[PDB]
Amino acid sequence: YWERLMLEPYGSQRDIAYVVLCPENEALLNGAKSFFRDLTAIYESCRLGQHRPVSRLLTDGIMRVGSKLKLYAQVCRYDLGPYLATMDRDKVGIPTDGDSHYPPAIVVYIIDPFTWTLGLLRCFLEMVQTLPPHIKSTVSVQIIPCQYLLQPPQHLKSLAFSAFTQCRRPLPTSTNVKTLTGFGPGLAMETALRSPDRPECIRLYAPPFILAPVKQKYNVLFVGYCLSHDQRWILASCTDLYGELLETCIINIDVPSARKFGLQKLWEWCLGLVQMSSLPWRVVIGRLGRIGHGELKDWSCLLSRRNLQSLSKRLKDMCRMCGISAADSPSILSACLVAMEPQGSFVIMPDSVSQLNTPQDTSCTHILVFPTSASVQPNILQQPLALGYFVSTAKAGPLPDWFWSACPQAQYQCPLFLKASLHLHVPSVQSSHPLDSNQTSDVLRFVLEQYNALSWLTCDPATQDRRSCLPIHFVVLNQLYNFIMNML
Amino acid sequence: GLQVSTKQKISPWDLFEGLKPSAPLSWGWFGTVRVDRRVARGEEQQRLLLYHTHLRPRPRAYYLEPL
Amino acid sequence: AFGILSYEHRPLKRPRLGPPDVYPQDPKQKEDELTALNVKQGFNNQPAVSGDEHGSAKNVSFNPAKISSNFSSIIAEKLRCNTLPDTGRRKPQVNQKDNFWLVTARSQSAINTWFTDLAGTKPLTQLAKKVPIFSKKEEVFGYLAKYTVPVMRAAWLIKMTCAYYA
Amino acid sequence: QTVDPQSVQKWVKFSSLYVNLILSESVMNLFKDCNFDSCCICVCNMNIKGADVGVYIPQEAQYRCTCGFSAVMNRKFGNNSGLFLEDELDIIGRNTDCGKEAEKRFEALRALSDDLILLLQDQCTNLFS
Amino acid sequence: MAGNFWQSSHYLQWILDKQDLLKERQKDLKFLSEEEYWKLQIFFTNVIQALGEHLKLRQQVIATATVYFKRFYARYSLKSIDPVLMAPTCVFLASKVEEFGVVSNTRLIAAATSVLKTRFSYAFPKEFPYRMNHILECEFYLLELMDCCLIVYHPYRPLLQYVQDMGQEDMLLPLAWRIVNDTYRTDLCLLYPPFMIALACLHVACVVQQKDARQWFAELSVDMEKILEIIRVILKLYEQWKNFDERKEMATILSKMPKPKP
Amino acid sequence: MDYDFKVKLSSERERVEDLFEYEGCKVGRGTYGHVYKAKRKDYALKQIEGTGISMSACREIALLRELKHPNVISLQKVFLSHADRKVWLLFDYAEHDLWHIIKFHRLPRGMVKSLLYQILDGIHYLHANWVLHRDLKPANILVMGEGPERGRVKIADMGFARLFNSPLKPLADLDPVVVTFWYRAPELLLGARHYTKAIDIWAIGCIFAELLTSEPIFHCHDQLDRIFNVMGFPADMPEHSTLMCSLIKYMEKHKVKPDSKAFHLLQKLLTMDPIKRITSEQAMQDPYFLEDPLPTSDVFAGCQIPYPKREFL
Ligand SMILES: [Zn+2]
Ligand SMILES: [Zn+2]
Repeated sequence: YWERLMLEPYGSQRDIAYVVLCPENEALLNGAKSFFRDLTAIYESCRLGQHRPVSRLLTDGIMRVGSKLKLYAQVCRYDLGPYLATMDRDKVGIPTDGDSHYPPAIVVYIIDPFTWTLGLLRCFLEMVQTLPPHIKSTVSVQIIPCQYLLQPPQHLKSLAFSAFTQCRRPLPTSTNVKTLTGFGPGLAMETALRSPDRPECIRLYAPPFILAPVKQKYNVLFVGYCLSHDQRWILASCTDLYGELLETCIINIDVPSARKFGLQKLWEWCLGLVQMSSLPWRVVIGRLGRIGHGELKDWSCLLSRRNLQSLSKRLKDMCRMCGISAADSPSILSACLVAMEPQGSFVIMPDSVSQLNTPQDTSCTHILVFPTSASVQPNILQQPLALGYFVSTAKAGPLPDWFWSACPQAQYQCPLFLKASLHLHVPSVQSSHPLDSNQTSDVLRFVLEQYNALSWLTCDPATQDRRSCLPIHFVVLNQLYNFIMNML
Repeated sequence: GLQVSTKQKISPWDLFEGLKPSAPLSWGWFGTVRVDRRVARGEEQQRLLLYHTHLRPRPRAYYLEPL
Repeated sequence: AFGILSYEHRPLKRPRLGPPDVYPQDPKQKEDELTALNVKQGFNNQPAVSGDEHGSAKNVSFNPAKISSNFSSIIAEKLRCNTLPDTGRRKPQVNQKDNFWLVTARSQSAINTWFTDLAGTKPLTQLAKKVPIFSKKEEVFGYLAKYTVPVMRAAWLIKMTCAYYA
Repeated sequence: QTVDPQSVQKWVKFSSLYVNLILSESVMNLFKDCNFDSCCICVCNMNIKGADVGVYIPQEAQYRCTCGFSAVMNRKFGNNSGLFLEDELDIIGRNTDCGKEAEKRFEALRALSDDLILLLQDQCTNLFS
Repeated sequence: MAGNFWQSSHYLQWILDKQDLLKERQKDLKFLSEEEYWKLQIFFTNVIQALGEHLKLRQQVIATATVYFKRFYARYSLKSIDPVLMAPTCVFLASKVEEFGVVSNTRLIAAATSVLKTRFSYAFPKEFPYRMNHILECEFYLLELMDCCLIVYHPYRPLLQYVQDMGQEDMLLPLAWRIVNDTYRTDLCLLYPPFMIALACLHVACVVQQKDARQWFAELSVDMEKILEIIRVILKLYEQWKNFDERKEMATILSKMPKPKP
Repeated sequence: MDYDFKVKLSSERERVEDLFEYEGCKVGRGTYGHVYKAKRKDYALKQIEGTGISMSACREIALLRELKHPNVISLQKVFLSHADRKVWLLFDYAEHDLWHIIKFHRLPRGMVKSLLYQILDGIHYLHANWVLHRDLKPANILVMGEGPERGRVKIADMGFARLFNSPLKPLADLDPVVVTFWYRAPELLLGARHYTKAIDIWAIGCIFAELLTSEPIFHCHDQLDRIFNVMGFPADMPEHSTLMCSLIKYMEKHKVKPDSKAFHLLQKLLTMDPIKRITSEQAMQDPYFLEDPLPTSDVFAGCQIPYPKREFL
């Protein structure tokens, strides 16, 4: 009921100007005009901003074209390349407000007649190089199949939210202080903003919604990774405690040592994210599949007590500001490694019992964690430190095939059983949060509880319940894995 | 904590956006709470970073290179 | 200056006050009136606090625990106030004396502007203040087809017309 | 679930006791706790072989594996699951049999620009695919 | 400019984060601890207040002079310019800009010397060895390097507006006024907008005198977390001022004062 | 106050004579200071009279630091020299001064219409920020020419401008004379010590009449006699007795129709009392601007400028 209750998202309703590439077929041209006219209405009915086309009026802002992909590329580059490169009757009554004190994002909608795609994406590669830097910094591409227009709405709401989330408004490059004097605090901010070490294209991320806060200041980074269908690439994804940030990375490991270098690059990527903030962090690392026997050895070296402490001191040397106040230095207070895999031994049937029927119209999730000691009554202790079951009624997305290889029978049952294990649990590096408790059972129930909470960010606004099970970071990583698999 | 209790049926003819409030829908069904605006957490951290000058991150192409 | 938040466009205590620290031009202030004595003796400015305005007292006792308890009570009460209390199910109701016109046939030119505005992009809230109702329920479909109104907005007018007839 | 593909097709077109005694000590003798399925290198000796698995799987003298590792069940879950090729080959064994099959399969699975890949990972970053 | 704070220069540039204040005060902290620096700031604010009171000045001009004083030291070292000369030149500039009239040369010199010899003799055993040319060059430098931001907003107008809105004007106004006067000792003027400080002072005043103000504060819509921080800062001020004596210590602290080189 | 701080400031500072060719080619002389044409090694560089900073310089700096408007002048940078202790300001160059237009014609109606509209909106914006100009002269109104923006009159030279948000002292206790006697309002000419914001309305009305007749309406007790002569004597504040029809004929003598839309606005702009004088916002609501052709952002509206460029002294 987003439109009925007239709610508004985060990011202040980013405005979008669009260009559409359509073939000169009357059947496909007429459908394009109506589809995007409907898209503008649903985009603006939700408080997502303005979805008007590029301000120049050329037949409803639709650009036409004309084996045939070559014809689809010549006009694609020759036209859109350069393209992106005193009476006031009503104004007499009101005086001008004054000078007082964010360009609209450009989205290029691509219709795909083919029932390869890279042939269509090759425009975007060619256009960006032949563009001025300021225009190129905010330009996005969206590909819609042609079968949507002709053949059979929840698609429009999904497309409107997807376009808004992909905008990623850039950080401003100027402060407009207007010092008009030799030097002052305004100039100090300006000359610090243009320092060479500051990265470019910050591209702040603003989603339609985030998790509500629940009662020092810190943050938790949730990172998960898995290898592709070939071991050439490591795919990783990350998210914040409240889903405020969401980024992904691809690391090339292709040698014809091979994995220790790959894991070092991953740890550098995770360190690059925490060090861009100004508050202490907590790191929880996840693995989509089953953890290896060498990855545990390699991770124990990187996530050692001596190491995590060493980078705290190295940070102090570089930055003066971190030296005075320790509450502002982006150090690491704890580390954790958790692996998720199916069980395939237990089954629960919701039909058997002992107002609402849970599996039909609702999603539920139960957890149970225990210390799982090896016997009753140096760097690495016992293999599973603590274990926990993850019973969820909501369906899980399409996982990689090797995920279900051990117990393929459990793939199809509606209530999924998943197993979460603890492997490292490095507590209180700098020297009460659950992640700093020496009881390994408390750590899992905190990590699994946040795994459930992050799974609710997957609720499609066009759908009643969450589209897929598990954390949001796991879900995007899985989407990236299949995208690489399909097109390559 | 925050569980689910009941389900309500409403005819699709009562759901229109002309009226400013929600006539068939009640805000108490969803446990709505109005909280005042604040600056985004991500935006603020960018501002506080200007006083730090940490190491420059990799160009995002350093990862996709032969080992 | 993106990190800092500005309350310029957010009124504080709206029923009795506007913007927090923005001062509009009041037409009945003390800097515009001209009494007989004001012109002769000039502007008469008296200290805001009688006695010693400069003097600041710190010898009076303060109880931080009581202040903290009162502030906690205020914030807890404030949270309760902003909770949007639940209301029972009820049919939507609209005031017919203002929200539309009873007879559409007053002028054909006004209809063309309104339906051209329906096919436009302005929000439905603005159109909610004035909607057309025809004598019969069949001609609205014919007029909608002429302007090619998107089906999402065309179904909204049907809901409003049914609301009037109910 | 077939009606939708079919109608989509349409829209597209128009518009002996000794033998069984030994077996019971190898096949059914393995009855281990299922909680320890998620296990790794043996902590006692820093190896992938330990406990009493030295008699079930084909020297070195491991001493008193007190923990719960079992290499018989380690090979079950660590053969096709997502693992580094370096880690997987240690579990199976390059010199022994079935090591060549894994290497041959991996190569047969395989048989462009850098900026194209960066564009690809940007499209999948959003919440919705 | 007045009536629009959110577009003025005092808010666009001269609102600083606490991290910047902590970072820029390290050079002054290499010789004195945080407590000594805080006590020195309080003492010099008191000196500015006394000097303004001697010249028969109003309260807005003294507040503007105090704000000018704090702004200069916030981003520059304390040993750059002698604060004993910072105070009179800031007072003179504040009087000049607030349309109160330019003080006389001998008048200002005599007032400064008399104040220093009657109520601050222990801190400064010697006389005030400066002339008007030094004051003129110092104020010229201050106007040069302060980005020419001479308009300073104050919580007094929001405080009067809020107390008039509430209705009570005799039981609450003196306490709120004296709390606003006392809060200038801290750095809150550089940290938060004036209306938040006014709201915090009003809350303290109404809580102290046992007035039911819960219903008034309930309806207003503003961030309710920063006000708690302002209350905490004010309470810390009042608690630390309880066991602090000027005469017993300021001699020792100014004995440790880093003086500028000739 | 040590040597290292001074040398660091000197290193950070930049010399005005080392960046601009301000020497020679003086373009304006007045009591406010000297205005020169300058360019980087075109802007108007203004040097203020008097060693050090005076009340006028302090008011100028403290007012144009925070005021921004298309119809209000805006300084780009300020220079402060310590060798001679004087102040230098750098405004954007304004080629044409309204005094030059008046002198050259001694005239499209849309031009004066738009010029009046722009000055009224500018003074309304100035009054919105709670400040009084206290000086409105035809020499203080400047017009851009043949640049990125055409027309776009700019109000400047507000050295006498003072904030009236809250007066700690009466406005006449520190400034007996606020504006030249050619445009002094009757209220302050009668010895008023607390005057409202309506004086600028009287000034803009007077200059609007001046442009209407292309001749100063008030020309020279020195001006009180002329004030009583132009529009009669009030027969319907201090020294009331110590002082010891005409408007229609005066406007007729200048070939201006008594019955028109401009005449009513001019008559209602000038009153003997402050209460009945119209404020800035109501001036725009007058249908005088709405009648016939409407006001233009570009005063010239494509016409060639016959007025020559400002000459050197
Ligand atoms: Zn740092
Ligand atoms: Zn073992």
